[PDB]
Amino acid sequence: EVQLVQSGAEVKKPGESLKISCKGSGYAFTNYLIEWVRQMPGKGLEWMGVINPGSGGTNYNEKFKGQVTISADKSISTAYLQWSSLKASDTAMYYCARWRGEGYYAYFDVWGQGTTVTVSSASTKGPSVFPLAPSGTAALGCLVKDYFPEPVTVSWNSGALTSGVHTFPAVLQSSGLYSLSSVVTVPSSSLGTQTYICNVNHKPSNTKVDKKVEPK
Amino acid sequence: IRLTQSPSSFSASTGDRVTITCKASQSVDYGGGNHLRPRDLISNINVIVLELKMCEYADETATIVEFLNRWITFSQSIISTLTPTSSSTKKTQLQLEHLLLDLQMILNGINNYKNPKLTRMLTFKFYMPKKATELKHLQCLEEELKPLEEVLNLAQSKGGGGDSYMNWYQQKPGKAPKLLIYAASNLESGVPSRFSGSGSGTDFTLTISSLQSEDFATYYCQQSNEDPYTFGGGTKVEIKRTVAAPSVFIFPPSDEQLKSGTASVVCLLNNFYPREAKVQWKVDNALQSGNSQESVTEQDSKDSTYSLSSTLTLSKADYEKHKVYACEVTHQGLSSPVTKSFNRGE
Repeated sequence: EVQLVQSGAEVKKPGESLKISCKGSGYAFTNYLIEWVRQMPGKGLEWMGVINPGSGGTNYNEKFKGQVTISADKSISTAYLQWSSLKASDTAMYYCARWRGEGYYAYFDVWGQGTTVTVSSASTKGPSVFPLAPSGTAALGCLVKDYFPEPVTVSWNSGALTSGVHTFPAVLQSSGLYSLSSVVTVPSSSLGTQTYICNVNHKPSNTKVDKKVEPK
Repeated sequence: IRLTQSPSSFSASTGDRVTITCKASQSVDYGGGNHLRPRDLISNINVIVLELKMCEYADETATIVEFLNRWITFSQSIISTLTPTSSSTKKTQLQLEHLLLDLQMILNGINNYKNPKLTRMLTFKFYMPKKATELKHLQCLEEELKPLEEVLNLAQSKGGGGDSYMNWYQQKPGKAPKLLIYAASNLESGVPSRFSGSGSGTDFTLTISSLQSEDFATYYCQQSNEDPYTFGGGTKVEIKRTVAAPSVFIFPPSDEQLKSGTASVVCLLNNFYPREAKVQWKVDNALQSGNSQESVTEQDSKDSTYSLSSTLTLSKADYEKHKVYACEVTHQGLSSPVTKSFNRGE
């Protein structure tokens, strides 16, 4: 029944302020210490600091001291992680965790689901969708390029075509914009019968593209 | 404290025994030998205070170290001036000594750099007396004994055997870490009995007796001995399968894209194992560098294969300067590097 619920994904620009939240339920919030842990892509986990919700007492990793503030609001069972001025180096997944410290214990038993923070100067941009035309199994696809921020959703024939689909993770180009490909392998002889359409949705820009992929 | 995990990644089969290691840069163990019993220590102080004594508290609260230190300064202050001239003035001096020794023993018990709990014990707030110059002011100490016991429960230690301040977590893609083992060897409630941990000082280990489908994930070790808490780099347990060569496909840029002044050329490596694959772009047999990006899927849930896309990006002009576009694929499953080509003019 014990849970920690974190606020949604954040997309911010360098120098912007941000406050993210961690709400406890199923236990007495005031009695257990809440800690913040960050995880960067490829890299592991780093400890950031701790709040004692009962006192407002805090401690910070010297690495983040002066860059972040941890606070809590006892009355609403919520802990916060706040930045006055975000940096590119703040792009990460952030977790809040409940600390168990009785006797010899010193561990994190309950974790929040995570909050992603993306720091970029890029502005919302919808993707350009290009076909990857097929030349006994044929491969065909769609190139979903130059969009920001993540995510984009890609389906085939309004989701009805799932078997053999691979929608690759997005790659962040040097432009600051993302790009990905979604491919599907189909019976060779279906190319002259079945219509193949990739359905691309990018909610931030309200892009809804239905790109027909024709053999060529 | 730096935590090193080995291996960083490895392939294993279901039904296999798995042992992953964690090496600490310095010992994560504390305690042992000759104790911190919050019940006994507090019960003794409470008895003495009732023998010696609305409290006027100060506006500014204090940490546990500042709180204990103030009551020691108070105890030493009375002793310095109290001249025994009767049986009652000798008994109060002796009780003042018993209180001073009990406060000093709680203080030295928690206030030292080694104590892994010190910084977290210091987040707690204690109420201070506005004035502490007479025996009556001990009522201020008595009222703050219950929060004192709650803080001492964090540094509770009974027994000569040492404790290892080291934990193991399991993390699956996109999901939060999940505690498996705490304090080197204790299995978390609900964790299958196939998981175990052992170790001491700097060397720790995590064992899975017979690997199951749900066990493929990344495992992290974590130390709790010194601030800041640190984690190991993780060990990713990958599913082993038979070698599978990729099905390679090449895609020329669309006319739509070319019309806009850019040419993205895509090479696809489909359903291969192991993950290790080298993709090289050749344009008229000349090796391309720094104009390509790769992306790889996670291991397939049923097939246990990977797929990879490689994208070569060129301007329309650079693209039209050449004829043959090739992607040369090197993989364990392939006896020789497989090339997939096209000529710019269909």
